[PDB]
Amino acid sequence: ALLNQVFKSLKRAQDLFYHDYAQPPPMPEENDSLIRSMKRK
Amino acid sequence: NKAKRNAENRVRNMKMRSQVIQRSLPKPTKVNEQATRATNSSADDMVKAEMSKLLAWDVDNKPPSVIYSREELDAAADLIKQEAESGPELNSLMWKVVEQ
Amino acid sequence: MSFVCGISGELTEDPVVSQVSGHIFDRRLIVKFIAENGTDPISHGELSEDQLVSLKSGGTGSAPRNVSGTSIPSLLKMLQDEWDTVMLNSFSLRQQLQIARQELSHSLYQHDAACRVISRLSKELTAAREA
Amino acid sequence: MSFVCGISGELTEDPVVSQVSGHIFDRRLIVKFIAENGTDPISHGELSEDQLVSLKSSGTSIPSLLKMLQDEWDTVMLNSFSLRQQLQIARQELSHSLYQHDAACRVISRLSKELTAAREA
Repeated sequence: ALLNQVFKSLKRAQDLFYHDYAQPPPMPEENDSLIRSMKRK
Repeated sequence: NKAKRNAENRVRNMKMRSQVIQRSLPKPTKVNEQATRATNSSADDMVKAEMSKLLAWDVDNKPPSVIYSREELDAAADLIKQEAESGPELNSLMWKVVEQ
Repeated sequence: MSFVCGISGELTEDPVVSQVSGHIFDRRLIVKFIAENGTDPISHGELSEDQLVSLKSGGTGSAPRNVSGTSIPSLLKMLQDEWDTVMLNSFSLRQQLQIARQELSHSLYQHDAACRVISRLSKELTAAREA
Repeated sequence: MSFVCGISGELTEDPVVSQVSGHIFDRRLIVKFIAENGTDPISHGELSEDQLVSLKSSGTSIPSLLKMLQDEWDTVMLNSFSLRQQLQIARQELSHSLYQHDAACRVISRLSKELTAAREA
């Protein structure tokens, strides 16, 4: 099953970014701007 | 000389950087010393060793003792994707297990 | 009167609507416009004296104008505008997640790259000794 | 009949289909999509507000309906947050995968050069 390979890949990626885990998930600049542009319209 | 000759060297040097830098993908704020540990006994371990040098180059600006050209790395990358097969397609089953 | 004429840009005292119109006209404007033009100032439909109807206010039962700014319609409206924004935001997030998730699934060479390294190093370990 | 909008994934009171893709949308969302992006949201072809074709078509208690709005709004925002969280995880997994690939290219480059030494010993 794919779950094992997914688990190992996700776990290593999380571990490499371990110092970033305390940071909130970002809002992309494209997404932030398209909210603002719709609000301005 | 100041413009397009440097601009070629700017993009040429940028083509030597890791694809994380070229795509501006996320890179860690610090190279985690816990993740980099390896048994030094398998092919995965020596790839992880060189991966630590790439992370230092991108995070710490601590470049490696040698950097290979894009042509060498592309020729190496070709040797990977000619070998690899049966790579998983994205499907609802994958969506289920990634959510888990 | 608080209606402003769409043609002259000044406030009415004789507002008039017709079935082919949409912007407001003055009676004392449209009748001379019919005489010279015969033509709707905005839609260019044909104008005739039976089309014009004149607006009035202050009749019995007419509700008092809500001036407080808040209202149920306007709150439901802006809540709807929030929902439209959040779904279009979520759609572009979902699109980006699908693209990123797709290519990383295709990029799962790690196990097959490792076998190539094993194959390469085991060749090297013989090539290092046949010399 | 129930019609589901391809942008929201929810029922619509005003279903509309786009000739550039054949997918069904809420009129209000797709007009706002056109008015911002100018494209079909699914096929990415050029799309405009004149190209939409219209499809054919009790209450409970006001505090109850307001509590449905509260619980439903928290669900929509939970979806929006988890998408941002999952998107960054996808970007972190991707950058790791590219790092594994580029490090593997360095190894394969390194080993393939060292394998030339056996021909000149």
